[PDB]
Amino acid sequence: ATYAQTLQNIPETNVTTLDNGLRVASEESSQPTCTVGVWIGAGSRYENEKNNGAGYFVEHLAFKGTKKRPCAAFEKEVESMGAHFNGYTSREQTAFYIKALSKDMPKVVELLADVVQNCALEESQIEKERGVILQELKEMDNDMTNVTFDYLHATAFQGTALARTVEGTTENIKHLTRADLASYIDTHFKAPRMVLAAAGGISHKELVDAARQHFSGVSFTYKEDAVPILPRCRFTGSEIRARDDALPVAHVALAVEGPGWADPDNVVLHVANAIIGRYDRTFGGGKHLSSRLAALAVEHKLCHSFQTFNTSYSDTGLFGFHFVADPLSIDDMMFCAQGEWMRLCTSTTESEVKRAKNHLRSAMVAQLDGTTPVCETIGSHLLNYGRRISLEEWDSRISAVDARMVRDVCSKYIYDKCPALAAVGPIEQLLDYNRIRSGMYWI
Amino acid sequence: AEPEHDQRKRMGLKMLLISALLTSLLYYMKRHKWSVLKSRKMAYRPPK
Ligand SMILES: CCCCCCCCO[C@@H]1O[C@H](CO)[C@@H](O)[C@H](O)[C@H]1O
Ligand SMILES: CCCCCCCCO[C@@H]1O[C@H](CO)[C@@H](O)[C@H](O)[C@H]1O
Repeated sequence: ATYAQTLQNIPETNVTTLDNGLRVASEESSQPTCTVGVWIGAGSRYENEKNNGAGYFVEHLAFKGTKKRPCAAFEKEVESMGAHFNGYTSREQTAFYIKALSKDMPKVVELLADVVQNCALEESQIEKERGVILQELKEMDNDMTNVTFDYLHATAFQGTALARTVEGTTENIKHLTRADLASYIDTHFKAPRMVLAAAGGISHKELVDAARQHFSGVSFTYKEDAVPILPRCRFTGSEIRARDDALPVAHVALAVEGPGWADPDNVVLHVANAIIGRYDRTFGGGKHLSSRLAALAVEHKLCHSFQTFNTSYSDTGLFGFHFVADPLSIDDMMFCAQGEWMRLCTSTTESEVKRAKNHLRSAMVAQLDGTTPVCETIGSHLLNYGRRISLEEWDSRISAVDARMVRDVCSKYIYDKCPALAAVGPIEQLLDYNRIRSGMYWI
Repeated sequence: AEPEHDQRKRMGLKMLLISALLTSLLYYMKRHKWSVLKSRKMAYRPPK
């Protein structure tokens, strides 16, 4: 059994569309346990100034009970069957999924449908969650990494929809109405914009059957079955500096505009990010790590950690890096980090990509380690590519990448571009934008 | 008294032109780089 053969012998992903426009996909295995859920193409980006934080507010009630079954009843039923009910809401994507015994795939599907369609939106529960959410905002306000990424979007996409955070504003949370949440749900949780995904030991035909039975409510007009294209979010080379010398370490995030899901270049960017990789003070590897930046970080004690990223979206994305450092080592870190980015565009090696490619393969294989992670892939894939992409296709694409390709693609999105910068904490040593902007050319 | 009279004036002509041009270009460059600070905004958000 060779890597290739194992990739080809992986069960295919089945997809079937209902008349209402919903899509049902699943990957079959021989596991007594499974995961199934509905991936909705909704999120903060779809909200506006008045209902920002609604999709999040909803994410809080999506588990507090439906019309057919109030809170206690809803919970008991799920708990008593050993099933796990989780989910999340992001900027362009939302999800509600359940982990359970394949033996219950059908009852689950019924439960899912009931959650996405008949949420009780208990008037009293709403005021109760209003206070919970407000506490979660204070908890997250201490999460530098997330404060930093929020700020990164706040400036990189200033003036637009991606600038908003997923959780929403304090004013919105304090005044969102039972009607607003309701409106949100009806406006966005719609068949053509949803995907019923499942993985494990399940019959695609049994899945699609229960699907037909519970995901009904078809649409009449044309405006109800058309998936709205969102208005473009303008990228802006800029920076937001939130200084507080009272914080122990500083977080910095720099990024250029990314291509967006459908673009093939993304395979190259991910290889590129693989070369620079990531690091943190507990990587036993130490000073021998392959990632040059990681090596320098260790030798010069440049940071506590650093990480690259290539966040995608429908029509845009953020390609960059983030690091945490002591107030006195920020400048050298940023220096080396930008240095490496220059190296990418200019002097990438075949060896470098050979390694990065292997690293990338095992990384994609890791994101399919369990029923939930695989289910997440399916949901996301159909929702972003409108079709599942096998590990064999990815590997096909990854294999085509070479040093020259990395250089051209990287030169394309990085070289001499105006980045977006977010710095939080004791950031006095971080030099100005103009200085950083110069680190964008020559290497 | 000043045999270089004529040449001096021809140079003065070029000096004026090059100077007009160069001063303008450098004025732009200075403004360009400084635009970062010139339009920069800030706020004071103390805690709770
Ligand atoms: C004042 C008497 C001027 C007589 C010379 C007329 C030429 C002026 O013209 C200038 O003369 C300089 C020196 O000769 C040259 O080096 C310059 O190239 C020439 O443009
Ligand atoms: C801001 C500084 C600008 C200096 C530019 C002045 C360049 C003038 O150049 C001079 O012009 C004379 C006139 O014919 C010639 O005779 C000289 O050989 C030549 O060097």
